Amino acid sequence: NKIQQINDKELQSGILSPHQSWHNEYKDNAYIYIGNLNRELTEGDILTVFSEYGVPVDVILSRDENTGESQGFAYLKYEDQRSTILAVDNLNGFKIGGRALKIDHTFYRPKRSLQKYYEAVKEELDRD
Amino acid sequence: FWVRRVALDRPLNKVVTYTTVTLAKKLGCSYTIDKLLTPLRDEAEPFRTMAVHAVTRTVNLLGTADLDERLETRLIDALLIAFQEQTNSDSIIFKGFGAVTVSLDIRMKPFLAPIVSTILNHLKHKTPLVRQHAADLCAILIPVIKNCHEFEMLNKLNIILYESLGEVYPEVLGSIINAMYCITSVMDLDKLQPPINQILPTLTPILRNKHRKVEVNTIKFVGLIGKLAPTYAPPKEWMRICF
Amino acid sequence: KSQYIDIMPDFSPSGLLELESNNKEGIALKHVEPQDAISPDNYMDMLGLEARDRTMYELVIYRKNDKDKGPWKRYDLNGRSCYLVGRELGHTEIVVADIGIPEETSSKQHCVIQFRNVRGILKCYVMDLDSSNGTCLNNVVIPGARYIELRSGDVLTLSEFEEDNDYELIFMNV
Amino acid sequence: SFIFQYYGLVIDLLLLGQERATDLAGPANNPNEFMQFKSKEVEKAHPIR
Amino acid sequence: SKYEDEKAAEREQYLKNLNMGDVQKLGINVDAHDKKKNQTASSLTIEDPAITFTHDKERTVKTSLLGRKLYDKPAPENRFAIMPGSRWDGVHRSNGFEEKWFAKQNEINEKKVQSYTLQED
Amino acid sequence: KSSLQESTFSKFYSILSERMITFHRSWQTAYNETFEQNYTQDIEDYETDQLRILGKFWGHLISYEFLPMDCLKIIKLTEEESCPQGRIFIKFLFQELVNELGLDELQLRLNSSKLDGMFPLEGDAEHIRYSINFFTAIGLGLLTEDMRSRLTIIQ
Amino acid sequence: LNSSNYAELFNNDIKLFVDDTNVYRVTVHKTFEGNVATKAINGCIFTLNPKTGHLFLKIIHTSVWAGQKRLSQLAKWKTAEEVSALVRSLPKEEQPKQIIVTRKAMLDPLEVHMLDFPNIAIRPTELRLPFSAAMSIDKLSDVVMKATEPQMVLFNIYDDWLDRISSYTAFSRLTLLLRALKTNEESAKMILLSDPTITIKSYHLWPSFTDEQWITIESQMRDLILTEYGRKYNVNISALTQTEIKDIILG
Amino acid sequence: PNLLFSMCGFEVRILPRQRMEEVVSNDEGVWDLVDERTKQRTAKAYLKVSEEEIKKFDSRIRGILMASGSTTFTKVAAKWNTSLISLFTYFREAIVATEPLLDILVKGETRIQNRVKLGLNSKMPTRFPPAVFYTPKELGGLGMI
Amino acid sequence: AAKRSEQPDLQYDSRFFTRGANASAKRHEDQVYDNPLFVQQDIESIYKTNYEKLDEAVN
Amino acid sequence: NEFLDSQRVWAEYATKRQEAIQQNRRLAFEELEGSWDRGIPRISTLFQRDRHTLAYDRGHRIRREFKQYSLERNSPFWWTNSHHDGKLWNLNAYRTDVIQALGGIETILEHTLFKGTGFNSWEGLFWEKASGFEDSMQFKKLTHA
Amino acid sequence: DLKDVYASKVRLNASEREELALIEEAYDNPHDTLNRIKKYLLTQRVFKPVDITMMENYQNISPVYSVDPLEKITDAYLDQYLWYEADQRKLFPNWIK
Amino acid sequence: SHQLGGQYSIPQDLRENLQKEAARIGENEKDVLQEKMETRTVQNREDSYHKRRFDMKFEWDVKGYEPPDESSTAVKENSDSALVNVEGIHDLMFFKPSDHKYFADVISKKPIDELNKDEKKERTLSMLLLKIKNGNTASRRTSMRILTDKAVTFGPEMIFNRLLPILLDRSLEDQERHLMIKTIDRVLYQLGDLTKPYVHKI
Repeated sequence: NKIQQINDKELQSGILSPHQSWHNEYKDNAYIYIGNLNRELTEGDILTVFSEYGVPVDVILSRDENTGESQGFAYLKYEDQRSTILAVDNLNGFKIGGRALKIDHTFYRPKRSLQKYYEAVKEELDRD
Repeated sequence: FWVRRVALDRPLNKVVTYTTVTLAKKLGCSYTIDKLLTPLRDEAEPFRTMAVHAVTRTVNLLGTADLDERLETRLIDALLIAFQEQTNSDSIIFKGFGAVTVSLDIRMKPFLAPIVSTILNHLKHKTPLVRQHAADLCAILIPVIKNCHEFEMLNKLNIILYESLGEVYPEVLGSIINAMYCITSVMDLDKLQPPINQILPTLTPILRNKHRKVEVNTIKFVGLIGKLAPTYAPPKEWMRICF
Repeated sequence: KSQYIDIMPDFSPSGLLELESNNKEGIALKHVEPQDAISPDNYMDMLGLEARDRTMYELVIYRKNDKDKGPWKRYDLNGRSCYLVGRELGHTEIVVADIGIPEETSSKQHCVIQFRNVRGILKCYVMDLDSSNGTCLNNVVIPGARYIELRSGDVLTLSEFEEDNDYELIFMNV
Repeated sequence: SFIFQYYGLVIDLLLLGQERATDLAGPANNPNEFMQFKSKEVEKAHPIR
Repeated sequence: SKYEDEKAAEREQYLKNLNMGDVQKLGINVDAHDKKKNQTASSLTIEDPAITFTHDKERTVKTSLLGRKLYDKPAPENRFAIMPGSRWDGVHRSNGFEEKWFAKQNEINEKKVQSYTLQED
Repeated sequence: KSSLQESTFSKFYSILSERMITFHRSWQTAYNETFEQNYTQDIEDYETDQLRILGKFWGHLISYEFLPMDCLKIIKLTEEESCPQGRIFIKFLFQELVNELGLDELQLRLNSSKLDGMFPLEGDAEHIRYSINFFTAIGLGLLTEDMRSRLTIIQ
Repeated sequence: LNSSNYAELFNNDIKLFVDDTNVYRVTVHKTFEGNVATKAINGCIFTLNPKTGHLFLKIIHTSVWAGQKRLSQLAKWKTAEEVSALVRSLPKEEQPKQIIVTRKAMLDPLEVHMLDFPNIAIRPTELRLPFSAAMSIDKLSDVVMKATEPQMVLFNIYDDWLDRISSYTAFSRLTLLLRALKTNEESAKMILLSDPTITIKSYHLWPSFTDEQWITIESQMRDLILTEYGRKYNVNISALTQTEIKDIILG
Repeated sequence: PNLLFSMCGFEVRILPRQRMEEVVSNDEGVWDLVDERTKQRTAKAYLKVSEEEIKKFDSRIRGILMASGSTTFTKVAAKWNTSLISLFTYFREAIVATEPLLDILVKGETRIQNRVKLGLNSKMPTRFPPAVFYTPKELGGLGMI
Repeated sequence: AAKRSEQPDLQYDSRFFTRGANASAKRHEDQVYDNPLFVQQDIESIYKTNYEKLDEAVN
Repeated sequence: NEFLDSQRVWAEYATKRQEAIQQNRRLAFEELEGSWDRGIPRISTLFQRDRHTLAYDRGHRIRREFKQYSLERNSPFWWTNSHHDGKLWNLNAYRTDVIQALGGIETILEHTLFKGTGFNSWEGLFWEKASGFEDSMQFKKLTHA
Repeated sequence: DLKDVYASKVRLNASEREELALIEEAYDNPHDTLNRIKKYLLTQRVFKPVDITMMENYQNISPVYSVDPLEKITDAYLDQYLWYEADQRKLFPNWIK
Repeated sequence: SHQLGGQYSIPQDLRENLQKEAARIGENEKDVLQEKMETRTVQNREDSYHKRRFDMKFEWDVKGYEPPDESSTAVKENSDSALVNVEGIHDLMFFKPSDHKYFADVISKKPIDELNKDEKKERTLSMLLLKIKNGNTASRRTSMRILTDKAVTFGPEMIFNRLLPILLDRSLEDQERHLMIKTIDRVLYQLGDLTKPYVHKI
């Protein structure tokens, strides 16, 4: 896990400031990439693990257009962008149901074929 | 690929750096060094070091004859910032200064007076590691100060380095002696300030220092004088060195 | 118009998060113990008494076809704060419950005997874990997922009707 | 210093007696803090306070 | 094509606001930590003997700065003092970085004091 | 102001103050004037740790009679015209008066003075409610028993 | 961080700075139909001891200007009267060895009035000093505008900094605070008045920051001076050398 | 009417407040003993420093002026500060009414200042103004407390 | 249905444990004071030019 | 005044501890900020880094007093241990006030060689400390002097 | 406890350098050190001699005992261990100071 | 029970919770000496993927005072098999708990009436391997050169049956791993005729 190696070397250099961090590049990005998921975990199951580090306002699990089953990666946006640093360097390499997940910062591009999916997601997270 | 996260893992770091020195044969040195000026002044330390490696390997390929007067100004200013911010004993910033100053030799001449006063300032600083790097940068610059013919500047550095030979920190003291060795083997021995008959008796008790960086630097500077100016010490003083 | 998107997210817990949190080999177990759970021996040491004045607790198994031969097994109930009652046939199964009953009409996870410390007072309770065939205390069916307060001498059966009950479970308090 | 306090425990028990040293130390399950008595009847039971 | 450049430049400007955090669009993060000083004035509120009589418990849900539901129980700690949302298990999942982070922060603050206080002439 | 910069009260500032008052009556006057400046102007400025040192400073000089009990005449307990930081000053001044005198001796001196803003017996029954509620919160309900009679008569 | 030019301001003999930009001052107004109106408001002569921090504010009422014309060179002849009247009222233990004028145009009218005192030197600055922006100090601005007479006021522009810094350091803090109020007044005042818990004492001109709070704020005034050089000339700071950056920060 | 004892270097004298003819206000160095059920101040404890530990402090100052390193001026000053701090932070109130100890403290601070003046071979007071002794070490002084 | 992680009886703010509590206990025997007299001793840099933030503010 | 103050501060710790265990809050840092340097022992020793090993240190008082008999040079603070107690005094305001009583830093430095150095200001003055390299030239080749 | 004696000292004789080498060995291999302690508490009953010197206090002199360094590691462990157990088991009552 | 005075410090029951919390946190928190005890081993640096080496197939209460017993035989009998036992307590830089298992003939106490020469040979081999792995430099250096010469007269069966299992335990240190890999390489050079079951184990 390369992200977990560069946080150890950053922490030993005594950097500890977010603006001197390698995280600083992604200060405008509130989305995260989540990868190497187990196939049984779902959208409401992703919001449960990742709510430890903040309030997730959008979520997208990517799953095939034919068979409708999980490709094994998702996307999640937090209300506060500093929750992104939390999730990235504190939940990375965490074994969940056999496999260790990979979290990275990201720029998310929404698509047209998942449009009404985005309101089937939004009406859950508009409740809270 | 010139981002802070690439500089933190060493195997991506060495691959991005080799690609930059490969691509700079086509792009040129003036295009490439202009792109490296922002990582040379970044707040993160190991991203700043990655840029110093790419600068040294580019200038060693291509020279600095491509660079105009404004990039020579901006390049030297950036190297000085990366020297002023260094907090660990990594040596590439000194290999970086030696590469750039050997490239542009006489073009280096308007930059000599502010760098020397910066070196003289850091020799007054309370951190020993700051004093040590200052005398390391002094020793790198000596053949370029000679080539620019600034003999009044070499004798100012040598009298001030002589006043620091009483230093207690051995890693600082050894690099002071190395720089006095580097000035002395350049100069005319009669024109040297202070004279050799003052310098050599001050070196003789320093041979009893037990640290290795002081020792191997002092034997070279006693042996340089014994080649070049042996009659400036009495014979009973040369026997105290033999013992 | 027939379907909005064929894909359609779930928003509902699959088993894996509750499986990893609450530990047993394979099957997730229900009933997390509440914060006032205490064993009787940890309740006796905090009040600091010698064993002659301590209260013990045990669950003696009496067969329903005969109570006359004596105990089937005797289970001492002081060492733990909770005991899972479940299915141990003995002829290939996997061991889940601490108190195993060779009853086919009982689930793996049927009911628990739960000790609590309510305002300095130890009170033994029992909960139906919403099993398949139901549970009866004092030959009375019990509502699921609430702690029913036990008393001395009471009988637990592992099936709702008197047909399938082959053993008895007597809660004895000194 | 461990020996020295256990050796001085003997002399405290010879100066107080078994009876009064029990009053000051409290019961062994529920001891007293320094200068604390279970009651005033125990406090006034003896001329050594 | 100047029509076409603006439609794409809006598309860059649309994806820029869509990827950006909600706390960061609104307001600076300095103020909510300064609002903890407004409760530091309310330490004077408990000393007052008159406040005993006006005080009643009218329990308010802890709520995000955008106004979203938060978690109920006491949570483990992070460097930014962000609070978990209401969908959290209560199970603590980590590779242990944040404890390892707080240890270096304590270590730096300790080492600054000892550099002065262990000096000898 | 030198004394409020300390972490705690000390007998130093109180012993020094008493020596000036018993020297000449103009130092007596500067202490009577300063007690009104501290209560009417300066109360808003002070933090709760500084109000412990003030009330114990003034309550020590009031209890050994270097200030009259009639200096407490300026204090009026009211929902509208009592500062929250002013009420913290009375609690700290009266805890000091109870400790030095004792409660039975303190009832002699509160009877001898005529201070109406502390103990109103004349009317305005919501203010009689406020004072009894003030002093029982302090730990002084035994002081309140004269005002407790007047309220049950009116209601 | 510090200019190498002004170390000789701080030797032991007394010096005095004189600045005259705010002497004859005018606000634009409009007539009640609509026009351009030029009313004279009150003006001040600025006089500083850089060692002690003593500020001799000579307030100039609007009554002197109401009867003359060609006021822009009448103003400098009034300043040389009042400075020379100031020097004579000092006893000779306190009289300055030097008066330094911020403008070149003040050398001749001051050397006319200072003939009685031949030992005193009058010379101009090679520095450029932002003493014209001192009217953006609130306490100083109120006293000039409330004035109905010609009057002298002593101030202390160093507040109480001298207890823990040298006058070299206080003069550097001052001319960075005054330079940043000149380049952008309103954003400079936000930096000083950012925290409401930090208060100005009634006899002080500046908020009473701690010694670490001054280091933070001095770093913020330098970033204001650079960020507005970049707006004004459309330059990134990355394109500037480090020697050019200290030239911008120090005028 | 007095109950006197001595513990841990402190001399304690206890008057109950009922036994004294006139209750007068006291400086630091006298304690108020409070009755716990009433919270009322019912006795007074007066404090001094024991004679045995006044002599211990004087023998400490003699030891400082004889040790190896007592010729180095800042070493002598640093030892003066450790033993003076360790005296005043231990007793604190009992020093106030203990008059033979104030006399010994005057003699010791003179003797340590005389070690510096005699190590520079002169006793003129114009050469040794109080800034040489009491300026802190971070400004180059001795830093005697 | 998830078994929550075990939490201590009292939760604290983070700042209690990053502050460096009782750090002045590791002193030299002859140290009178706890911090330096001037802030200039304890700081490393008086001012550092951050070219990143200054260019964002200009552009 | 220490003992009356720590009576107050430790009782205030015990109520806020019950208020937070009752309500499932966390204590914010500002509730215990004003009392951080009060107490006997100290509030701040609750949060120090090695508190978990220090719960195993028992009989540390009598250990510290029996070092008379085993060590030839001991600290004069035989009676307190700052790991268990915190540091029980603060003297920084003495250093500020003794500078003010000598007339300020400008009046102090007119006595000295500050102007011959050539430095412009005195806020960054630093004296060389003991480094551990003073006798790093010899090993045993060292005479008695 | 044994290490803090050397926090100040600049010049050590051979006995103090020998003393610090044993403590640094006990940090570097703590399990072999702990087994050496148990072997001595079970078997070792004859010991090395103790040196005594007197301290100058001007009103009295007082003895100081210097025990052998390898024996001090066992005694310092046994000191910490015995006071920890007496405190758990409440050997000494409340009046003992 | 009345206090007779006031509380001026941490109260009595509140100190004991703080002493009980350190008992509970004591197993979770790693000690500094507990940190050193792990860091000596090769296993501490390894990934989980690297740790797959070891997977590889190598083929009623009664209360009251009673005094402790007059001869605490039990106490001595329990710790005499962990410390003392029977070994060379002068030539080894340390002896580990795992060293009790592998060598175990040297730890044993059967001084005479062994089993006819060949087991006198079987003990000296475990004497050579203990001195190579744990011995100081003089003891290591001679028994390394002795074992190289006595290898051709010993069986290759005898050496690799004893030498190879040490390389599989999780307690092994970095220099201890190197010296036993070095002994294999010096043993393999001389014998030269190596059977198919032992090629697999290497």
